Amino acid sequence: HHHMLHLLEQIRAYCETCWEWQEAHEPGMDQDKNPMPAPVEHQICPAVCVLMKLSFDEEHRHAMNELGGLQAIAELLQVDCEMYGLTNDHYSITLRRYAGMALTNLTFGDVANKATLCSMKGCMRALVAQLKSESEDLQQVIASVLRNLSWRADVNSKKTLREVGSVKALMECALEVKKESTLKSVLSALWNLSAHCTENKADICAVDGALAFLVGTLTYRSQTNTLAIIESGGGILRNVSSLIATNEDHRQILRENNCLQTLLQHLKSHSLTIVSNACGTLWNLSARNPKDQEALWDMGAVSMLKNLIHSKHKMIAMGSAAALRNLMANRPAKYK
Amino acid sequence: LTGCGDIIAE
Repeated sequence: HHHMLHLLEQIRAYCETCWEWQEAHEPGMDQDKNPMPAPVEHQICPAVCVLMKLSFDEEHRHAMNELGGLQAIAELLQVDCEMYGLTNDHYSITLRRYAGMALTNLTFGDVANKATLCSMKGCMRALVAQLKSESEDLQQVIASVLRNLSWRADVNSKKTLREVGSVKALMECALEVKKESTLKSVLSALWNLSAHCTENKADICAVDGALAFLVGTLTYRSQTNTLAIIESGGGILRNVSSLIATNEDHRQILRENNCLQTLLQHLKSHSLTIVSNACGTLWNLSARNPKDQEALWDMGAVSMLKNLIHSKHKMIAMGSAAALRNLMANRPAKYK
Repeated sequence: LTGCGDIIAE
């Protein structure tokens, strides 16, 4: 794997030159006027491009991992982000994109690599900061890295992801994204993160406009006719619905956005994912709220849920039955 | 709770 080794050595050499410059040019301190290393001077983008392309192959990933490729690529991304900040420079943007793509591929199904990357606190902070890049292509890439790291996150990783403020950053990112491809990656990342703990669920709900936005995603009609936005938006909503359920202000946001009506339509969807999400959301929203219970009764929710309790799918069978029994315990007068 | 697993780049 001499060629791969050569590229990794090139990247490591460049990082060392950068770290040496950083050390000699500390904020507010005595410095000479020698300029920052520029990655173009060291042919960094082509090096990372080749590594990114190789990372699509599991045999090459094996070799890359033996050589500590993940750490080298993460170090490079971190140093470029620290040195140049949120630049619109094309060379820097593409190199960050390529590095992030390689990190996505190297974390796919890889328990050990996810843990290593999360352990790189400086790099995690740099990733989160990139969500404010004016490049939506870069945003897409960074959200995919975070999506992977959020899937089956161990105790340390969960803590790290929360400590670097990834939840608020991604939810705030989502409100601003203009490309569907970027939105898909961001919402997917939020979907995984929203499952970690109550605090992540609260942080999502606390972003001004986030709940109205998420209800909006439930009826988003894709430019490519896919269901990815409805699935992921509905997934986030399902995950955070246990907190919404106990918050009258948040329930009111859902009501003014016709959420219950939309969820009942989702119960009749042909998409397993969409039905599963809607069953979980209604499980929570059907609890402990006479207003929403009566609304669900009046809208014919009971008939719809009865048609789902015999599902062979555990989440649908569990969620539909739990929502049903919530409603049956609270029958409005006219349904006695 | 629900989730969507891992993804490959691009």
